[PDB]
Amino acid sequence: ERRSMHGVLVDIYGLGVLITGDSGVGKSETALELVQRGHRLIADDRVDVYQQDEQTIVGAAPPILSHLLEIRGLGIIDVMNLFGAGAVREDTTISLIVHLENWTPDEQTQLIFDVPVPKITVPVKVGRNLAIIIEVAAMNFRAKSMGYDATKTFEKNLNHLIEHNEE
Amino acid sequence: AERRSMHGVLVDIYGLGVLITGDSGVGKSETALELVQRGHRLIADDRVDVYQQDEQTIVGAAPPILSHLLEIRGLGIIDVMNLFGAGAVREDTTISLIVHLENWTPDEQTQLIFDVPVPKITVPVKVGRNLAIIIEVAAMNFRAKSMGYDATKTFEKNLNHLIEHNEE
Amino acid sequence: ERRSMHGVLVDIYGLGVLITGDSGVGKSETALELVQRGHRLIADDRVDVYQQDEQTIVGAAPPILSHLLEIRGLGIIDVMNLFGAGAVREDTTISLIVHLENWTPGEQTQLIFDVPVPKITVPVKVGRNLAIIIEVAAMNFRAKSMGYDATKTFEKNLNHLIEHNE
Amino acid sequence: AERRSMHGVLVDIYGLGVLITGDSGVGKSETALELVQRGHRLIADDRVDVYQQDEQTIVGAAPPILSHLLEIRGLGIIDVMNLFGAGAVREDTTISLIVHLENWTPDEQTQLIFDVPVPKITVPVKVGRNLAIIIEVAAMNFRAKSMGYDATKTFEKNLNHLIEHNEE
Amino acid sequence: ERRSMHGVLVDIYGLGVLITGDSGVGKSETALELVQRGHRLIADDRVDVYQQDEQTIVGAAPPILSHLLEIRGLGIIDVMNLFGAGAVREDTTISLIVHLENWTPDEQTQLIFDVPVPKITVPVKVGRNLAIIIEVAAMNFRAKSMGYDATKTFEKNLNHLIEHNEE
Amino acid sequence: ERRSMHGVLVDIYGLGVLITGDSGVGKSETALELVQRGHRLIADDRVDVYQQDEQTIVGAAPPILSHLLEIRGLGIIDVMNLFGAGAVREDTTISLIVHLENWTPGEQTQLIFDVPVPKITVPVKVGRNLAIIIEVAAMNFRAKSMGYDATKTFEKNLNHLIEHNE
Amino acid sequence: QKTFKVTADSGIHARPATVLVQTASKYDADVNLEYNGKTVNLKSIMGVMSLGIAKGAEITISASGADENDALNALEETMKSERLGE
Amino acid sequence: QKTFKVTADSGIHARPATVLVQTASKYDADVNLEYNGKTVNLKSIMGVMSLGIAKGAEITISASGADENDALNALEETMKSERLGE
Amino acid sequence: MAQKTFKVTADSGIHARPATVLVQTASKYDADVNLEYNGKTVNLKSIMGVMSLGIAKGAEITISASGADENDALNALEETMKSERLGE
Amino acid sequence: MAQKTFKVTADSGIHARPATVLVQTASKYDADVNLEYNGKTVNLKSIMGVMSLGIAKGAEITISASGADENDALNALEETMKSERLGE
Amino acid sequence: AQKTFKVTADSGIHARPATVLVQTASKYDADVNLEYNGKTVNLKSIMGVMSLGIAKGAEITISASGADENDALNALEETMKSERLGE
Amino acid sequence: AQKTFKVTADSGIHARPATVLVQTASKYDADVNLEYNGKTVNLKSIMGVMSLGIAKGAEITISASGADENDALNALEETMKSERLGE
Ligand SMILES: [Ca+2]
Ligand SMILES: [Ca+2]
Ligand SMILES: [Ca+2]
Ligand SMILES: [Ca+2]
Ligand SMILES: [Ca+2]
Ligand SMILES: [Ca+2]
Repeated sequence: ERRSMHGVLVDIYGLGVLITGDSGVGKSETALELVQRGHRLIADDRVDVYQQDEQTIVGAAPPILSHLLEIRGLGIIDVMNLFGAGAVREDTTISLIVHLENWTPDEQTQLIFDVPVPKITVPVKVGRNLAIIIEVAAMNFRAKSMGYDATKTFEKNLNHLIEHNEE
Repeated sequence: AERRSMHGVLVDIYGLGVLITGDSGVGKSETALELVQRGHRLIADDRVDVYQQDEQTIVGAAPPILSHLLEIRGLGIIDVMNLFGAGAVREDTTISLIVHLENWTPDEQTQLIFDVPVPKITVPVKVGRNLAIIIEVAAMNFRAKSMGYDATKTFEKNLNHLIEHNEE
Repeated sequence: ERRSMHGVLVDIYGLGVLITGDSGVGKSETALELVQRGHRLIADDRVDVYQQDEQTIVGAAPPILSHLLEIRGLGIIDVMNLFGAGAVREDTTISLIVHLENWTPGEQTQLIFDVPVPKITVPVKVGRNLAIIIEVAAMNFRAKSMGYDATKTFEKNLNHLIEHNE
Repeated sequence: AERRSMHGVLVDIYGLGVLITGDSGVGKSETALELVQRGHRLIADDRVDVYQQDEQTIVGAAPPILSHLLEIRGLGIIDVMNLFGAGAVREDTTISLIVHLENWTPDEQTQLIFDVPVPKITVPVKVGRNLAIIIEVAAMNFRAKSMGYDATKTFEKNLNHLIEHNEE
Repeated sequence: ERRSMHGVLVDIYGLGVLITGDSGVGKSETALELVQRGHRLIADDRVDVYQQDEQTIVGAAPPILSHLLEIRGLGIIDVMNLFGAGAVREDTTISLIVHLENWTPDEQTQLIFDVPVPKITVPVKVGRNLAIIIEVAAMNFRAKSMGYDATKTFEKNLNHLIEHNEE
Repeated sequence: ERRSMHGVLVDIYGLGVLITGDSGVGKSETALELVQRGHRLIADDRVDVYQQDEQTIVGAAPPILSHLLEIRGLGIIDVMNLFGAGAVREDTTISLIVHLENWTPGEQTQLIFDVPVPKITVPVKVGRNLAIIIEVAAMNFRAKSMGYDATKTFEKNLNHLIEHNE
Repeated sequence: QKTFKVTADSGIHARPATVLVQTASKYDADVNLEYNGKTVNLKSIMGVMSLGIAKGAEITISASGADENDALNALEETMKSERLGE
Repeated sequence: QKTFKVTADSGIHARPATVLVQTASKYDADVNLEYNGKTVNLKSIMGVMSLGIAKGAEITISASGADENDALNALEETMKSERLGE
Repeated sequence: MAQKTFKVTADSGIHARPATVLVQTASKYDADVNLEYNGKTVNLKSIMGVMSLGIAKGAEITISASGADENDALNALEETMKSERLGE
Repeated sequence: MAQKTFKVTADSGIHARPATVLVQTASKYDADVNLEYNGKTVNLKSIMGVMSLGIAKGAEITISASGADENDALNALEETMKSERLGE
Repeated sequence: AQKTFKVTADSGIHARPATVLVQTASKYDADVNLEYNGKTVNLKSIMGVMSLGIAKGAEITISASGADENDALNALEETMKSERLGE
Repeated sequence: AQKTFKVTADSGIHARPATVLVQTASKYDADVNLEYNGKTVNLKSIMGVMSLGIAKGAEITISASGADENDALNALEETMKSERLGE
């Protein structure tokens, strides 16, 4: 059916990436920086999702919010109007979820209509450029699909090094 | 010809003179540094000498001694004209928008300069925010509204149609 | 003789720049943004250095870490695989040290292996884009080598200015 | 599963599979090289193996032996996956648009691939033209028309209003 | 008064630059590449000009052509729609004219309503990236206004070298 | 002993690349586009070279031409003044030679001052973006140094492929 | 949890949605607003306005966390204070 | 030079402007089209269509160069051929 | 519609060098030159395609051309096939 | 509304170093600290502005502050002015 | 100020164990280091720890300098056992 | 295949004269060179010519290799006089 979720849905390198996280974490601002880097904004703040298959989910923006971004201080901006067609997209299947947790010293999955969508959690902490990390998260996700898993390859190389160091 | 010195950074963003204000330590210079890299013009850093040009215009500039310079905590003084070339500076510019950087805390503005109401917006400095990007868009959006594209006014209009509608 | 140091070594504008600072400051993330801007990653987290000249230090990454970056949340990424050859470099002489100290209320050098390396300390504070400042730090360093010292020139101009007979 | 090999370069531009055709020597590879640098994906260079996926879809790919490669007159063979990384390649893509490069001379097209009418546009190769930029915009404009923004149709509509008007 | 001229008027680094040249030279395509690099399109093909002062001229696009570019092969494109507000501008005073002449082996000024506008002529020849040269022409023009004239400085340095070489 | 050569010397990805070719081919314009893309201009039109090692050649610009570019139509431009320090460099060892031959119906080297410099010849033909090809030529050259030779790898794969028992 | 009958003649638009989220935001707890099956975060204004709540609408404000109640009280206080509903 | 009375009921729009410049383009000479004081290059279509020439309009086609005449003849031939005017 | 068939004797097959000479010869004509091998056919004027076929010793290839040079191109292609001892 | 005036004795004037210590002291207070010299006045917590004034020997400067630290800040500024032998 | 251990866990100190070791250390203000065959690394950064490739039978030395200096080592040693890594 | 000249023009071979010299040379297929104090440059590229800083009394050598080899030198010599530059 159709449920609405809180977050920002952007098309990054062809992958639908849903950015979640407590209000105030700066989801919209990060999304703004992503469209400038050449990505597509699907929906800001309210993402209306519905299950297409038993393996895929689709998100979109309620018509009233289409093309809009609310940025604390500036107000509402229309990215279609400020950046053109290359900045928006009617909808997209959701491939990855990156949840922005607020950092404090003290695989993964999330279900959306009984379909487990992969998720990663990045910490919001001074000095971090969130747009860049999310962009790479998508980039890396895509690479793993193409068969290049840096982690799995490293762990393989590490075990050979350990097994070897046993002299 | 009466002049006053203001604290902030004056940059030419998309043709618009944008004066960035805010408590020392907020990082006005660093943000300005990132703006020239993105292709904008630095007019004056730290001390902006302004003078009223008429009933509706304020012009700013840098005292000769500071021309082209930026002081960045840790690095020291840098000359952007020397590191980025002519495309990074400008002798002066009329001030169109004021973007004040207030440091964020849990718990149609206008500012007066020489008896001239310059528009102003306040953006919160908070972890994860890329200040240069927001200021750049603030200018960009300001310009769009001048061209006749006001996203806010258009949305509020669309919201009333929607409400009126759901009211059956 | 190799000595291991904690930091990230990147080739910025031809200059070997060693980024140091407490774990958690975001050395890797900043390095990630630097390769995207077109710089070269030499070594992440563990930088193996060895003295060479009386004034030269060389760093590199242990083979096991070559091309890798560990980014909190994402895991391990291979920048050679995500950005290509233009993002890496086998090694580089270390010219500058940029220490990222968490913000809290002139000439300076740190000696790696008994050889003075120029160092600068930038504060990590909300709103600061670290990759941009480090990049300019290298850029400015290079300019001073070419004979353009903005500081020295300003102090000279300040002195001439201060000469206010009036 | 029937396949045929076509001569051209298949790139993923803004999500759209764009097949670049044209006489050998026109510089298909060089243009494709500039497109991956601008952030697009190379699917297949020189030999594009296509197969009809259904009544309205054509899929293309590169024979394994050519995967990731580009042959550039003078330089030789280059591996864009190795020079630009994963973001520069893609295993395959449905072909949406065909941009044929004909060499310019003083004195709603569609092309058939496996009994499927793929749209096509022809751009002239002539001194001073930046081919990568035009193809990129061709894809960009194609996409916009899909989203409902047809500049041509809108202009022709506006021209008739104008004419009708000047007719007094 | 108001006369219309053949060319493309773009706002490059704040300077109104009118690009002239025989039809077929690729004025529109070059203009297309300039908006992508971040410049503003004022008017394509037909530039309606009128004299403002005795030292300045202003150009604009007839409403019917506003925001449009006609590119051989593609047809008509709306840059406001493909690139957003940052790609257009209602009008601009014309500061520089760069005439694209077709290259063949075998200061300057042009009058527009009795005001002499500075002009430069660049040759269209294989391998030349016209957008880049025009962009630098504007860039250099601006620098000379700021007081940095590379030519005048060089000629000064050259004469000292010649006078010196006289031993 | 200095010898003057006709061409443009640019620092592309750390590699000294000497661009040669008949006057009129557009060496300067291409060089202009290369500094905008972030490369360093060493010398335009006249490149003063001098041998150093048994395998090293160094080039530079006569002081009078330092930082300058002459572009047909525009005149003389100072790239240091239009783009800043990041656009120039006092000198550089010459690693590659890219000769721009006007188009007309493998390993190769030209010896400057009695020392073999690798050379490649690219055709100037309508539609080609010369700055992009030269930039990749340097980029590819560098990759081969790092051990990634696309050609050698392909010929190997072609040979294994050609081994068609079938 | 606590429900309301919207009475504002203008519905919950621009200004009202503003004060509502402004009040909800003041609480460490989580707070939601539902209207005809749809549920948004009451701390983010875009979502609230997207619902297009009109006069006569029946909305349900819910919260989760220590603040739970104080959150509700203040939201009720604001619904009333702002003359939005009851 | 040569003048015409536009007769096309649709005026000189899309298609017509197309064949007109197509014909003019074939000549090394320069060719202009005027309508109510405004003059555009007849070799560039945007300009021609921008004039919005309607039925009953009085346009003036002029050319300069060796081709001068041949240019005019073919343009007249096309005005007639395309049933645009006379 | 001019065509010709061959049988490669190249113990090394049609690798780089032999592919090159083949296309350099096919390239001197305006005629459109094609090379088919094992069902697939490529444009004989572009080397990547030719090498992609991976033609081995004992392969049976078919060279075809269309236009003015048609016959003249095939004659030249048949001589290179001979000259370079590539087959039949 | 706390204020204080001085006369610089600094034969070297208020160049870099002396400017630095002045702002480093002004920076330890929340109070807003201002420095006026020859009509123009800058924010004493930002060094670029202070040095831009080019205060020379014999100059008459006025340091002012507003808020809680108000008086406490002026006291500290007056001691640095003394401690560093900058003037009056 | 330090503490030595001999690794007993069969599969050496790889990915998982390492994140639990560095996880722990990270919790302390003091900066702690790991020593293996003369080479030292920051025990708060995982890449370095895994780069050492500590195998079964290895003799590592954990050191800490700082206020919580001691709390650090105890915490780590506890992980050393609690996580079946060594002694 | 060459031709020598001694510069007589007072203000040496600067900007203007140089563009007229290179202007000329450029018209020939043959590639021509200018020699001053052992250093040689392409007479078809102006930057190089002016870089030499040829002054009054200088002894330059113009050479050309190519089909129009001779037409080149004559044309240049003519400019040498026609332009009051030397002999
Ligand atoms: Ca928001
Ligand atoms: Ca500052
Ligand atoms: Ca890290
Ligand atoms: Ca090719
Ligand atoms: Ca056009
Ligand atoms: Ca040149």
